[PDB]
Amino acid sequence: DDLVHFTLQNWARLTVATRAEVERAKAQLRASLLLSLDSTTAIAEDIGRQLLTTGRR
Amino acid sequence: ATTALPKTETTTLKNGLTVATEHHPYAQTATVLVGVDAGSRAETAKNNGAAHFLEHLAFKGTKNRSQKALELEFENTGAHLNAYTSREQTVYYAHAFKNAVPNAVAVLADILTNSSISASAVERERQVILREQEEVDKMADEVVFDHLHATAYQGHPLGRTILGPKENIESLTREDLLQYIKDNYRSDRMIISSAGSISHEELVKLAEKYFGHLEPSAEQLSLGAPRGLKPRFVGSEIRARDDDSPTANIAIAVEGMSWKHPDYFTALVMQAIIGNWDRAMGASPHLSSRLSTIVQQHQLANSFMSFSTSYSDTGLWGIYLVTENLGRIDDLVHFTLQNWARLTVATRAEVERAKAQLRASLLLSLDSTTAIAEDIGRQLLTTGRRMSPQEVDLRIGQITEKDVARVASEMIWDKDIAVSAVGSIEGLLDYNRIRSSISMNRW
Amino acid sequence: VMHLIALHTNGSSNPLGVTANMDRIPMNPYYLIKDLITIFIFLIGINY
Amino acid sequence: VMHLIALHTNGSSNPLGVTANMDRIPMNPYYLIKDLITIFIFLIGINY
Amino acid sequence: MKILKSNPFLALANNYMIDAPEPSNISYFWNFGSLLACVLVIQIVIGIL
Amino acid sequence: ISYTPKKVEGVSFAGRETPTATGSLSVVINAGSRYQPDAGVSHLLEKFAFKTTEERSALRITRESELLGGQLSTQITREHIILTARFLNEYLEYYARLLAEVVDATKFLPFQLTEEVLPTARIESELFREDILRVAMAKLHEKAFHRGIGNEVYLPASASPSISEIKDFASKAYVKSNFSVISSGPDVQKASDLCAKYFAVIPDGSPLKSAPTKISSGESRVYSKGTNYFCLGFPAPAASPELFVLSSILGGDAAVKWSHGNTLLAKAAGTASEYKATAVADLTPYSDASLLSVVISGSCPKAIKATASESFKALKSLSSNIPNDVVKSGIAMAKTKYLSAFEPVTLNAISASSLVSASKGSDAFISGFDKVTPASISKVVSSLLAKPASTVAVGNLDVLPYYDEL
Amino acid sequence: ISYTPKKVEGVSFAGRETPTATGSLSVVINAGSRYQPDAGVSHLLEKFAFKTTEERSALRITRESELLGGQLSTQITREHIILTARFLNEYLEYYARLLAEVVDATKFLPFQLTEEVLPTARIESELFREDILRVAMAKLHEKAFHRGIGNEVYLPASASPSISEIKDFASKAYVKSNFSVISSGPDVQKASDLCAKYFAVIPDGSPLKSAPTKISSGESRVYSKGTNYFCLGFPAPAASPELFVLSSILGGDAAVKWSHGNTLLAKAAGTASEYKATAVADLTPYSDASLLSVVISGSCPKAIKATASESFKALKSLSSNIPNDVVKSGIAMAKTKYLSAFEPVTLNAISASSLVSASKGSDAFISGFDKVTPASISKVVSSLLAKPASTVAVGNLDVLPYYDEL
Amino acid sequence: SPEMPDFSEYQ
Amino acid sequence: MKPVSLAKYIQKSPFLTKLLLPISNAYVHLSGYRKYGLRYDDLMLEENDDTQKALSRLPKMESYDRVYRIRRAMQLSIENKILPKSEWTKPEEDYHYLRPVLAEVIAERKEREAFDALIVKK
Ligand SMILES: COC1=C(OC)C(=O)C(C/C=C(/C)CC/C=C(\C)CC/C=C(\C)CC/C=C(\C)CC/C=C(\C)CC/C=C(\C)CC/C=C(/C)CC/C=C(\C)CC/C=C(\C)CCC=C(C)C)=C(C)C1=O
Ligand SMILES: CCCCCCCCCCCCCCCC(=O)OC[C@H](COP(=O)([O-])OCC[N+](C)(C)C)OC(=O)CCCCCCCCCCCCCCC
Ligand SMILES: CCCCCCCCCCCCCCCC(=O)OC[C@H](COP(=O)(O)OCCN)OC(=O)CCCCCCCCCCCCCCC
Ligand SMILES: CCCCCCCCCCCCCCCC(=O)OC[C@H](COP(=O)(O)OCCN)OC(=O)CCCCCCCCCCCCCCC
Ligand SMILES: [Zn+2]
Repeated sequence: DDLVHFTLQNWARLTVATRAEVERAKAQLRASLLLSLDSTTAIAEDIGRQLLTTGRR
Repeated sequence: ATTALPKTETTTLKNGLTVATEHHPYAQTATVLVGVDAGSRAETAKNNGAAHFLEHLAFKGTKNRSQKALELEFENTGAHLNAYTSREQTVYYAHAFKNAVPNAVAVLADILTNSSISASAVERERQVILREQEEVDKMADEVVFDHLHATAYQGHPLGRTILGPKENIESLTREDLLQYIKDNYRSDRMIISSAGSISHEELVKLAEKYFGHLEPSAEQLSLGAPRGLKPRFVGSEIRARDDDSPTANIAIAVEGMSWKHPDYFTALVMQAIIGNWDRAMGASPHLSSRLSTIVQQHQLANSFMSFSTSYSDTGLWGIYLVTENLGRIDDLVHFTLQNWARLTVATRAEVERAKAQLRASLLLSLDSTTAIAEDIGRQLLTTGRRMSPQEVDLRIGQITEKDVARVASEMIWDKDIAVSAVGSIEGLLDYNRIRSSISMNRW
Repeated sequence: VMHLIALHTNGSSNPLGVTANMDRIPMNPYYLIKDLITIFIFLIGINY
Repeated sequence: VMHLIALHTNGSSNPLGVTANMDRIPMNPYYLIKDLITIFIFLIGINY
Repeated sequence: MKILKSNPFLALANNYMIDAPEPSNISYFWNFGSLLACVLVIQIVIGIL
Repeated sequence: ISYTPKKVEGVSFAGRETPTATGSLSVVINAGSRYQPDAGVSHLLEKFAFKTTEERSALRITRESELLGGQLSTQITREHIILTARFLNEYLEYYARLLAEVVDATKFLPFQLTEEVLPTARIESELFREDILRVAMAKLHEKAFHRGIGNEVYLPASASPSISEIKDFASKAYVKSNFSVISSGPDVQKASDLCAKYFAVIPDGSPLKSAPTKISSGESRVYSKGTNYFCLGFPAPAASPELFVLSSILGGDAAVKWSHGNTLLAKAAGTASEYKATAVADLTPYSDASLLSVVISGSCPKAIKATASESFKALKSLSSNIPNDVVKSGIAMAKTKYLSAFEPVTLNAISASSLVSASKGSDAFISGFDKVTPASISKVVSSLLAKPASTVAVGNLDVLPYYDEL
Repeated sequence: ISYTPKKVEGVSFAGRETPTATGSLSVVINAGSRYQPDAGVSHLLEKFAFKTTEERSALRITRESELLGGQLSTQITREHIILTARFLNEYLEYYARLLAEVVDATKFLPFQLTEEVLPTARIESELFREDILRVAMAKLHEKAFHRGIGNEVYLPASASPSISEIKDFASKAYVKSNFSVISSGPDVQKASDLCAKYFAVIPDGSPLKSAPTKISSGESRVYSKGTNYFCLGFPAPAASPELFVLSSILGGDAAVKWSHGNTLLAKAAGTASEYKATAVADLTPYSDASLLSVVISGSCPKAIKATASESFKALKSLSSNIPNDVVKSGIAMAKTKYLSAFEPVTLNAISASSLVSASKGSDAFISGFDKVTPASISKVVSSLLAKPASTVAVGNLDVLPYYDEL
Repeated sequence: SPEMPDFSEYQ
Repeated sequence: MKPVSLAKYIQKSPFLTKLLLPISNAYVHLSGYRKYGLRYDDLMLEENDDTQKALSRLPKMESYDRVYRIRRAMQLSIENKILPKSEWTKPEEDYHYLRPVLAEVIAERKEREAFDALIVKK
């Protein structure tokens, strides 16, 4: 119960989020979106999924 | 075709040397024992630890034979030899094949009656004694019992350790050991006993051949008689805390009964009533002791043992608890003392069951020849005779529930106790709260 | 009662001001008798 | 208060009469609103 | 750990009024104790006045 | 002094008459860890001793035995299960009946296994695992022999046999043709008649069949921070007096109490590491095999390595020729040890092997000690060193040697 | 696609050019479990990476890396210690500086060891011990190679090195002449310049010394109730293309997703147990040794035994006359399987082993695949089966076979 | 380990 | 203490059993625990040592089925309903799955209840 309560409290706190946390999240997301592709299979899968779900890469 | 237990003969050699044999016709091995009625009590504050040092130096050479001439005299013929000392007597015993005993007896006599201690031997054995003392501290049982003995008869020679203080070990000289030989090794206070395949007549001849030159003591006393002031039992407590020990050993004892006390077998019967237990026993849940049931149901400890150590003019009677449930130590102590105090109103079935168990267990622990010889030696040393099984049965039969109630009321009911704790004893309450549980308030 | 409940969760102090989690003794009978003397002295005073 | 503290050690029973350890719900959201109806009904009874 | 489970008095309140397992099928006949408590409080206040 | 075999009503009997006031009764069932179908079944079957029978409950068996003043004990080896009970001689019939009932009808209640039997086995296995030397010796036994007697005697922490398996094994093992009766009371004829009358209702099955022992070699290693051990192991054929004489000649244990010793191992240790590492040797006979082992222990790994090399050299030195005095001393010591291994009424690893074997276990075995000659010992040693030995190393593994470096 | 070594300012370097937006920087150090002085020292030393240095606390390091958007990962293997850092190409200088600072100056605080380093190592050790296959392969390595690479990698549950041992091992292990720097970003010249500039103040120590690997054999048996396993291990000298082609010939898995395959091991399993026990072969190349292993796994012990026997028979028959088409297919598969291990940035056994030895590496090693004849493979196979193999059995030991009964 | 402290004053 | 039902005394005389069978059938229909699907042995109290020990000596499937039955009964009682006429507990499934175990436990406890009271008549 304590774990669920704290998880949902940290969820709900996001309405008063500070600039520094947003900047850190932006940097981490930008790094992670590129660090995943490290093989031909991964790149092909990413291209295929992007073309199948959106229409362009 | 049923055979009977062989009686033990007894003779004196015109010098006070008593010999006791239990002949075993169809036996291939044999055991010969030689004991002296002089333990670590006869020492003083200066020359303490001389008994253990003296025992250690026995098998290091004599005037006739030197070292490496004793081992080649024993290893060649296949004859084990061993010795140990206690707080009131010291013993020597050698066991060999049927044909090798008549020479082991001679070698033992040559070692005992005649000896030679050199300064080099002492300076060599000092380090061995120091290493033994440094090692002995690790064991919990020995430390706990030594602390209990020290805190019970404090201020008396009976309250010292057999090893002696570390300071004394590096200070003893040959003269003190020679004085100990000259004083406490006398024919009036010595004994030999065999329990193997050696005939009584042959042992008598060997004893007359290799022991008929000792000098009887000037103070012509009996065997096992008290020598000194009667020690005063002083209730106290000792706590040697150590938080890194997973377990916690506690020993609680009261004043017991001496060897010559007329309430000896009653104390033994009560000890059997309390009994002992162990968590690894197959029949642990089904024991017929209230303490065993209450301890097992709540898992209050790992084991416990009840002992009735007895000396010439005093003794101890208590329990030795080993536990691992740190936090419920007070409950264990309270229940143990409550069951101790409950003996004032003991029933009649419990007494009969304990009497039967004690009668069975008394003569069931003697199987090897070494054990029988040791029992003969001890029984002759302390009292002065080896009681026949008929006498033991008669003495046990006289016990009734009212005698148990009287003894428990005059010894256990609201009396001083001496405790000693080692390990993680943070949960063990103080002295007054412990003592308050030994006398029930409902009555 | 609330005062006592709040105090019980951390224990009492000592004159030295240092921690006392090393040598503790139970209340009875060690502190159930030390109070009797003060009780009787106060009784003497109020009765006079 | 003694009544409640003695009751709380084992919990309430149920109309069925069997053990209720298998299914339980906290008191805060459910039984704090099932008692309001009775309170208001008692108030309407006593005010008349 | 939340405050209600940490502070002594709040824990005392929580263990009896907020977080307390109860049978899930108790009927409307189990509410009379709260009514008794309310009536007792009303009596105490009215008598004091 | 030695048990005399006899067979009455299809029951194997072995009695001994001694002048004492107590007695003993035991059943040596050939259902040890060698014959177990799965892992740990023998241990649990042994732990089911003196449980609720068809005529009595565990409470009765314990409390009434306490009332009678007697002791009940059980034992498990790699080849046997021993149920014993010592008593005063006045209660022979009751204990004979109790042992017969336990062997024959010992109904296995499913709720006892999960309440009384399994936790005891777990505790015993944990206690055994705590002891380092026992674990090392068990590992050496497992490395030497393949699976016959190289199984695991105690229950592993990741096993849980069902009650059905134990019941099946009990129904297959507890038969009239798969055990014996050992008694050492002051009367033999009466005990023989009692055992013949009472142990005659168990159905006569057939003895369990096991494949002949397979001998190999191997080396195991493990890490520890405390004291270090290094054990050698030489699998050998069925035990003979020459093997006992050799084991006593190697020596390792002092005769005088506080001394060093003049045996080969003691001298090797003394001239190798100034008595900083102790070496002992002993022999463990079995039904159709034997294992002679040398154990070197200490706290300085360098000393252990040096004394191991010296002891191996000394053992290899025995293949050329032996002086007569060494042979005489070894013969005397071996005879003394073998005869002293018989005094207790409890069946150890030596007496049980003599009793199970029906070809002059003890009566002629003693007479074979005096006929040992240096040529026989040399031949035995030469035949022993053909195949490589098995080693177990505990402690610092960067200094403890392999077999190839000895 | 291939690392071209250099040596700038007495520092080993290995550059690589790729058309990607993210680089990397790994420091491969010869401080694995082969060179450790005592048990568990290498693992603890690896765990101390990225802790409080002489210029910034661990909290500062973690927060800075989080803000910059990078992943710091370490890796401990049987013969190396690898510290990696994946990042966007902008922060290459910062990450090179951080790695150089970590390797050069890293103060060892005892309370850090007692607080963070030890619990994490213990947790990783328990997580490894939970798995069964990894333990089996570790035991296979232990039985195959006596010391060096035969040492246990992870920290034993009953060991606890002091901080002084780790400190001195790090002092005598982190020197210029005992590691290399590997980068595979979109620029090599700039990375080489930065690495030469920052990895330059580390002292010129001496390379760690180890004895040549010693090869032996042995069998170990353990008990389990779940899935049964059986492994075969053939030690061999340094890897050659013949061994890779042989491993690809054995195969074991399926080329297409849902099928049984048509290699030797798949056919053996199908003909023996009707595909009830999957057999897989693999090769692990080390610096001066290699281990060709065959893993037979399944639930039915009898199927496992039959598959093992049939597989060993097939391996024995592989040395008679290999058809050319089999060799062609094996070479075609082995080329792809070897090349596919270089695409991932993080190093594995194959890439690290290739990079350690500069004599061949990857430039000429791949070129030698197309010059393999059936005679060469037959010679290699016949040389492998001269010395006895080594086995490790997990599960019901009464059915799993020893090596003498294959 | 030391000797027993002298308690004879309070006895 | 404990229930003292005397059905064993009645079953000695077949006359009484034959006379009383319809009354017992009507009474069991009137008690109406079958409408919730429960067995009769789920209604006995489990708050002492004997019943708590007996519940630990049941087969696993029986315990799981009992748990499901009690949960379903509670869920039915929450919304004040009963099972339809087709899902009521049939007489075939209304057997004693708890009495023998409890009787065995009580016998074991009673067994010990004697050694302590043992006296010597001399
Ligand atoms: C799980 O299962 C269970 C449930 O079931 C399913 C439950 O439901 C429950 C939970 C619910 C319960 C049933 C628990 C509740 C029941 C009880 C605990 C019963 C006990 C009830 C009481 C103790 C009653 C207490 C009532 C009191 C103390 C009345 C006093 C009222 C006041 C002090 C305020 C009113 C003012 C009065 C009367 C004075 C007059 C008014 C003025 C303005 C003049 C006074 C002004 C002054 C004197 C000025 C100065 C003031 C100062 C400074 C002093 C401070 C102020 C005061 C007034 C004191 C539980 C536990 C449970 O287990
Ligand atoms: C006049 C009678 C009523 C008078 C007012 C009666 C009501 C009084 C307040 C309600 C009861 C007190 C709250 C109890 C619950 C609580 O403690 O909330 C505090 C929360 C944080 O509580 P938390 O969810 O457990 O998170 C903290 C967990 N850590 C991080 C510590 C591990 O922190 C918060 O976010 C809020 C902290 C506020 C603390 C109380 C302040 C006192 C009230 C100020 C007045 C409010 C305006 C009143 C307008 C009517
Ligand atoms: C509120 C009080 C007002 C009235 C005052 C008069 C009371 C008359 C008491 C008579 C003297 C006591 C004789 C008992 C001696 C004894 O038996 O001591 C034994 C016990 C325990 O010792 P032991 O068994 O471990 O000893 C082991 C022997 N081998 O000690 C006690 O329990 C002390 C009890 C003293 C009375 C309590 C006083 C404290 C209450 C006031 C403080 C709290 C106030 C709370 C608000 C009211
Ligand atoms: C007679 C006077 C009584 C008080 C007068 C009425 C009080 C206001 C009631 C109107 C609004 C109710 C709140 C709506 C629900 C909500 O908004 O919150 C819901 C909360 C639960 O919290 P949740 O997180 O699960 O909610 C979901 C997510 N937020 O349920 C309540 O709090 C119930 C409030 C009732 C107050 C207690 C009534 C019972 C008294 C019991 C007496 C016990 C003995 C006392 C002895 C003195
Ligand atoms: Zn000594």
